[PDB]
Amino acid sequence: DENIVVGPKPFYPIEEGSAGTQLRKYMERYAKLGAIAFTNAVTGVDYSYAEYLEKSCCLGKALQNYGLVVDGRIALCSENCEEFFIPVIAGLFIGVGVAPTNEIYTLRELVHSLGISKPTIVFSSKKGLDKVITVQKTVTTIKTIVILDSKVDYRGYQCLDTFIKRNTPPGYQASSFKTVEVDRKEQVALIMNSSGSTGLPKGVQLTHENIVTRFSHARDPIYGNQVSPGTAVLTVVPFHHGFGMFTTLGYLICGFRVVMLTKFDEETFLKTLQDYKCTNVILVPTLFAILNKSELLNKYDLSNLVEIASGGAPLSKEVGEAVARRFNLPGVRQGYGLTETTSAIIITPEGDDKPGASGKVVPLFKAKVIDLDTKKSLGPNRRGEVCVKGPMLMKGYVNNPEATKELIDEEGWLHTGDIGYYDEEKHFFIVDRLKSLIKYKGYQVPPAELESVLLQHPSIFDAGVAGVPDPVAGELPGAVVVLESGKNMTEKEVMDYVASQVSNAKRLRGGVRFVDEVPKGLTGKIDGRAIREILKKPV
Ligand SMILES: Nc1ncnc2c1ncn2[C@@H]1O[C@H](COS(=O)(=O)NC(=O)c2csc(-c3nc4ccc(O)cc4s3)n2)[C@@H](O)[C@H]1O
Ligand SMILES: [Cl-]
Ligand SMILES: [Cl-]
Repeated sequence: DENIVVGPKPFYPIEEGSAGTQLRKYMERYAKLGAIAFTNAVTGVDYSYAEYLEKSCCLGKALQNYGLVVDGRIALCSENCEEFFIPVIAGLFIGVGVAPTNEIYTLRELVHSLGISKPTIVFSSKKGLDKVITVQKTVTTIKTIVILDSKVDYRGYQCLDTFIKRNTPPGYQASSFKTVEVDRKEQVALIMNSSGSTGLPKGVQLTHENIVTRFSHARDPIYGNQVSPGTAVLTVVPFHHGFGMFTTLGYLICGFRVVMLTKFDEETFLKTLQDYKCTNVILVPTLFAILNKSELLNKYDLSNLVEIASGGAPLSKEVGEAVARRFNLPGVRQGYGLTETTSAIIITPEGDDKPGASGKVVPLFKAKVIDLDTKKSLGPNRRGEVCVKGPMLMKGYVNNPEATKELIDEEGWLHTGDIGYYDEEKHFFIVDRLKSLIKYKGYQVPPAELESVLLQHPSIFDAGVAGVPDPVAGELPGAVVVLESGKNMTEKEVMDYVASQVSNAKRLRGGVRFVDEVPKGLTGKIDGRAIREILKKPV
């Protein structure tokens, strides 16, 4: 079938050994070099590769001495912090599955998530502690809570350093520690949760084979970023999420300095770029609003920045192109993936640009676009559902065979739930989620296309679009808008503006509501249910 798009061979073949063995190999190289692995942009704290590797090895041994066996389970519950990956790496080193979660989860989300992954130990931030203690009242199999981001015991709980000290031989040498080999294709490495689900979180099981495949992409000269001392990546992406997890682990394989930024004001962003001589940025497109508006760019030395990359949510072509222009870059690089595909499976290839494109199929993957009704494959420039297949496909959801069957079909193709198309040169364009399409009469209007128009308005800081129920037409497109500081637009002004830029079908017949924050999930996808609720309330 000539409609199937097949990714090329990777420059670097997948290496032997577990994901833990590969991380240990590379981290030890950069440790001996003397390089910095993690930096907190706001506090300036650094962890060298040597320190990060040593603590990860020591924690691995500590978890074994505690009594965890291969295929056991631990979890994190933490906002981004520079210590986040110590339990992740330790788990990978010893064959103990790791379930990352974020402090920002609601209690309903967290109790469900940890109830599925069933961690023996939870590594909690100070901020997340109360939620973890609450969850433990329901998920009574959580034996121990360890404080991740404290150098001292806290509220009666051992901190990470204490847990390590109490569970290792005095004078234990990390250099003696051995990574544990596993059955790579079968052994669960991570249990992940997607953002923006309409239901409660499912546990996505990712294997070592999934992760070592990612490691080839991450360092690829075309589909990743190359090893080069002094590379510093400013990252704003949630670490617990696949987007933050697999970019960050990839950057460690690459030897980069991971410059973790948790404050998103323009001044801190730009100061961070300058002060740490950042070469790369990785973000969710929500951050572009600040960059296109900033009047401060030439106050900072931004000469080191050579790449801005976006993922997780639709990026307006025009917004991205304006930001690339401001930073004098050729374009914004992009990746597209799902938690269930480990990482990005469509990435903009270096040297193979196309305006508006999401990118091309990554090495070792295949992709097709199917007709929404017949499920048959489509040629170029035909919209339908993107389907993918390749060695980063998850093992399956935890204890949910029905959901697995719905996602990955009888021919092994993962149905992404996204609308897209590919052009004659095989560049893929991801439009929006199928579930988000607004059924106005016989049209299927993608909110992202209307959101793009709204974001392009200089008085509109943010926007989200969803469908208002309508007896005659089914659904009407409506918008929730956040105005820029000091600016006003009426509902009519917004509607008339949009009407001047779009087809008749795409008019905001469902109206406009003004809010302080557009409801979105943790990686920037619009919360359609929440938007519909706002639009339903009378002004
Ligand atoms: N680039 C994109 N454009 C438009 N939509 C995008 C998108 N990426 C994710 N999405 C949306 O998120 C949904 C998946 O949500 S999710 O489960 O929470 N998972 C994700 O969003 C997810 C998991 S891994 C990942 C990426 N890894 C990367 C590595 C490098 C890079 O430069 C960019 C990326 S994005 N994203 C998709 O189905 C799609 O709707
Ligand atoms: Cl989201
Ligand atoms: Cl979310």
